[PDB]
Amino acid sequence: RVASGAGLPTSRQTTIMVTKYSEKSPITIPFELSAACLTYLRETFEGTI
Amino acid sequence: MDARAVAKRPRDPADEDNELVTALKAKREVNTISVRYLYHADHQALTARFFVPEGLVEFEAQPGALLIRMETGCDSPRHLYISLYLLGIRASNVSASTRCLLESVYTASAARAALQWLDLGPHLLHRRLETLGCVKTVSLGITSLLTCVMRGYLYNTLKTEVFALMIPKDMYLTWEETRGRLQYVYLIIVYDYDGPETRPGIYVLTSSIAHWQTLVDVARGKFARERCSFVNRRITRPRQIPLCTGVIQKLGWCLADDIHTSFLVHKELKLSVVRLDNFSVELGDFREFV
Amino acid sequence: AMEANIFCTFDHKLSIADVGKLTKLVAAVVPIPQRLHLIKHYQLGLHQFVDHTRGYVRLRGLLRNMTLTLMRRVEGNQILLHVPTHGLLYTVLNTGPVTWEKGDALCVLPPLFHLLTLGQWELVLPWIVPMPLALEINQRLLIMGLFSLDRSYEEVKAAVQQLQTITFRDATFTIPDPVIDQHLLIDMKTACLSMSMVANLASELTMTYVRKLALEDSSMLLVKCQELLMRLDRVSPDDEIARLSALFVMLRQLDDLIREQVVFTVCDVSPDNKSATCIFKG
Repeated sequence: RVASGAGLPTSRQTTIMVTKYSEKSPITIPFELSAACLTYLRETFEGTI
Repeated sequence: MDARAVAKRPRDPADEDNELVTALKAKREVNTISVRYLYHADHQALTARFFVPEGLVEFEAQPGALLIRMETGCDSPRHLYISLYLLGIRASNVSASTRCLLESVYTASAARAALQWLDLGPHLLHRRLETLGCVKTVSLGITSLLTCVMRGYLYNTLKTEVFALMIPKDMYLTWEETRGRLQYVYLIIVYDYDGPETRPGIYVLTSSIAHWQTLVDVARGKFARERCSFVNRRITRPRQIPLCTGVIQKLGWCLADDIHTSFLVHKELKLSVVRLDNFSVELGDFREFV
Repeated sequence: AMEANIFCTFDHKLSIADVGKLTKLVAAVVPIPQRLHLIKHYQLGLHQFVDHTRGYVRLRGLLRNMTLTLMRRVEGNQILLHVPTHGLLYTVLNTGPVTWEKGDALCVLPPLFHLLTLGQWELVLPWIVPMPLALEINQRLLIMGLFSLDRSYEEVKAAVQQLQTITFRDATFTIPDPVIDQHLLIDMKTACLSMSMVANLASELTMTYVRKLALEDSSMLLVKCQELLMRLDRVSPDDEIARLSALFVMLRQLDDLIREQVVFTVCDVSPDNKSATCIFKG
């Protein structure tokens, strides 16, 4: 606040309170797997080059 | 609880440190504000600020005058603040020379606006006005600022000047030459029940009587012409209902050894006044008497 | 340096929201039946006084002699009432239905229009009101009680409709009716009966007594009085003793309405008009 001369109205005790918040914005980029790649990764077949 | 606390002497309410001092010294800082003796701490004059226009602040730069408020029925000003000197036009007791004098000083818009507001409704003045007390300060801009005193004495800050209440001589009224040691002062408004001249009689009574029954009993016997005028207007104009032939209220008390004479000066227009030096304000409401 | 603070305990479990409700009523007025030190809430306000068959005037006669305390602080399981003394100055909330200004004289009134509530308890606080509206309410309620017996006619319903509302600065407010189900409460019945009795005895005995006094008339005032009474008017002495004592006892049963002592006078109100500063007066 700030002082003024006599004859002018003044400014009293003043406080202000604000409150921000939080948005929720998830993402999802789901990838596929071709089923041949999944059935050839996690199991072992015969020993050919 | 124990015997030492009730056996201790009472704590000096002034010589103990202030709340700001016991807040500072416990944390040991410094500020540019000098603190260690607060002003107005040993005060009992219960003040109240008041805003007034320029038209009602004449005869008020000199301190001590009755700041009697009124109300108008129009909704934009709910109240206004008449001085006692400005009420002298509607006072029938004010002489014509004094009235012609004090009409030559209140020639702004607000004073005559209040004068038009006073004599317009279907009521008398005792349900139109309301007493507050005495003014001691003035800021004096264009819109001024007054600090009345509801209860207590009339003193400047730091107690170095006991302010005094003046009343004009045409409203002063004493009733015995042997004035008492302590005396009180009341605000009498009587009504002469003439048709056109229903302008009331204003009086500031200074008597030693403090009782109320023995005051109105000796007040009936000093306005018997106006009492008979009330009965006369009651009988010659029936089916009109007047009320409150006179009204009194307690304004305060003085010491009776310093009620003296003086004269106000305002733009070199002097006016002889009755001056009350060590005035106190102890208000009472508008009681009536028939 | 503690002051006079009446400790007012409670007798009920309160939530935190209950105390958050109650902490809004700090600078308000509370009537107390006796200047005690420790008190419950059953003797705190007006709901201990409210009778089903007794009304406004009998509440007001039990309102002239109450210590009008304040509420200085509220804390865990107790309230700190603050008795005011005549001379000091205190903050009073604008809990009345009608606003105030700067310079008015304020007094107490029962709440005509409708806070904490329990199963048997409802915390109720009295109206604080300026003096001209108080006198207007008195003279409204006595006349509205006087229109009780002749209520059946079609004009007087519009007349009591006109009398039912009052007007202050921007307060177009109306009151409840004293008569319920076309018969007056015994409170207002006594209040109107006292007025009718003092009028009917004044119109009967004053002529005889003024013509008795007229031989000792030593003023120019009583003769105009008896001339007025003569212009209006166109047994064993124990009956006279009984009639004069009846006159004075019906006057004595009336002084709850004839006046009101000024209690508070405002000095400065708060901006937005929810509290004010008032010097207490007896």
